[PDB]
Amino acid sequence: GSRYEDAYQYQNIFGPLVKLEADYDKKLKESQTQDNITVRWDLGLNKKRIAYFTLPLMQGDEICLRYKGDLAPLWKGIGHVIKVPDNYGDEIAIELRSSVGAPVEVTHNFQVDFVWKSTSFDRMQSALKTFAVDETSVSGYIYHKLLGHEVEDVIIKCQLPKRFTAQGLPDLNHSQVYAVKTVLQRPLSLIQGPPGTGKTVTSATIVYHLARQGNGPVLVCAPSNIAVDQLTEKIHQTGLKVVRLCAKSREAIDSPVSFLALHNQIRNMDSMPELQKLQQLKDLSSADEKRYRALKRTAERELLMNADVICCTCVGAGDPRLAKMQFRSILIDESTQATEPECMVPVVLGAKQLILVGDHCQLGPVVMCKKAAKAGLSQSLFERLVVLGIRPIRLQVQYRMHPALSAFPSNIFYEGSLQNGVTAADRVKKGFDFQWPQPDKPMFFYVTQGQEEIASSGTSYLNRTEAANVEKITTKLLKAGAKPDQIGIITPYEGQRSYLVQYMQFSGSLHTKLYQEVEIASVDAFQGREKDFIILSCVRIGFLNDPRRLNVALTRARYGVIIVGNPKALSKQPLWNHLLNYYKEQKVLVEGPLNNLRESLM
Ligand SMILES: Nc1ncnc2c1ncn2[C@@H]1O[C@H](COP(=O)(O)OP(=O)(O)O)[C@@H](O)[C@H]1O
Ligand SMILES: [Mg+2]
Repeated sequence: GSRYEDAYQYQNIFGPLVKLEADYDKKLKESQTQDNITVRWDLGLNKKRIAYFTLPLMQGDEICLRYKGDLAPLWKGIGHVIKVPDNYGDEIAIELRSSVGAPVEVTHNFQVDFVWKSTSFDRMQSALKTFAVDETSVSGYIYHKLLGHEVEDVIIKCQLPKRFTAQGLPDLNHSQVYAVKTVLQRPLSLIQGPPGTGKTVTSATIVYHLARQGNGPVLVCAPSNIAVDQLTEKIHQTGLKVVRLCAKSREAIDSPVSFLALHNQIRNMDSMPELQKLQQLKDLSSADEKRYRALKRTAERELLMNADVICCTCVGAGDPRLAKMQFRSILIDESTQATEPECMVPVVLGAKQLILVGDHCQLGPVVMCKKAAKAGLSQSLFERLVVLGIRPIRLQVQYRMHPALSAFPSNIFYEGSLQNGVTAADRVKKGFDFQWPQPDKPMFFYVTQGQEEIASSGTSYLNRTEAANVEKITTKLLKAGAKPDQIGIITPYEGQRSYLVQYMQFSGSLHTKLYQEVEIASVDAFQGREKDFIILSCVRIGFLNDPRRLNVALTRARYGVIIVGNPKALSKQPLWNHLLNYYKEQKVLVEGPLNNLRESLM
């Protein structure tokens, strides 16, 4: 199978895969350069200059603004993004690191360059090298297991808790008790967590018990900053001392766990007086600067080494500030959303016990370079271990959706093993006068008989008439009660996206402020997320090709899903024909005007 004979071969194969995607990312980013750009200058209340502009991306990313004009400036300046193009406008916004000599005077002939950073790629490469050359990087049993070698099982002989539920978190259910129990006694384990089944509550519980033992700080990571914040919050609810490690650039940002950030916890220490004043002084002196970094370093080191838990994105585990720290226990949440070299960044920090939590029946790792993806980069560590025979313990109680919405996804994607920790009356809105075709089934496939073109732009599709019908659905949910920001429109094409945002503006029944808050995106953007109501626009790639994309799209909703597509055309994909026939049995493949809904017979 996907079995390696040693770590040198393992590096020999994954290392090149990382190089492929690192340069692909580089070239791509360099090709995003645009010229003849109009700017709009401003001044934030911090005195840091902000610059606005539109282009023919993610918060924190660095852009490089160059003025190339006839006048006597000719200036370069780097800043970081603070607003990306969304429902408000196609505009972008950056804040300059040093606004001393910014040409606020001019505003016409600028060039924008997206600054490529090697950091993540360098750390993945370095991680692989460590896995080959440093034998202290993983226990040996872990080494044999990751390489697909057949070694006898091992049981960790820890002190088991009498009660598995942790202080401050919800009461564990049977599948979760089984998972936390089993996992504390195994040097390596996978937990599969279907939508809403308590991946993060469970993870948080496991770290509680691993931190309640006589060993060092638990390392806890995840691929996205969002995923790490959510786990950081839950760990904090259990009374443990947690430290959130932020990337230097992202340090400037406000989350629900901003007080937990290391750089903030340092800006508040009674034990370090001389440090406080120096930070309260650059509001810089050469001799004061050497004392400031020596102290900041001393402080980081204390908070880090005496924390019960260090929370970190996978790539962020390579942080220098975590220099020469080993971590006995490591847990990676949302792990099936990382590439294997990404996960190995934390793993090689001395792992004796590893727990991967994720779901290989939902979306996999994002991989730009197609050639690297097909060669193996798109398979997560979690998935490869499953292929090698490591069976995941499954969390089978879902606390997200109306039992009706869970039926189809559970049956086709989860061997019908799921159970509902919420009932129908737990997920029915109050005073909500939006009448469904079938009262106790908050769902229906609206039969839209609409045409699809290829809007003059490039290679992207859009269903013009389907977009109109989705607007009507959205208008009905809003004037029936539902808040705008609890309505998600999911579609597989960027053409439908752009056409939808602009169609709910040029000619919508209500003002563009209600629709501005309605989030429109592909399934990719919606992973690990939920809304009360989900409208699906299948304009005829995306959630109609990959079985896993359909699973994710059908499990975002809490209170109701409404699919809008052409039944005749979608029947071509096998998965959709089954979906359509099932909606028909439950009597929710409806047709006609929204206000007098009936029942199709196609
Ligand atoms: N065993 C539990 N008892 C009560 N509620 C639970 C339990 N497990 C999960 N939940 C509920 O589900 C939510 C958390 O799910 P979460 O773990 O964040 O989702 P995911 O598995 O996708 O990470 C909470 O809001 C919580 O109320
Ligand atoms: Mg989660």
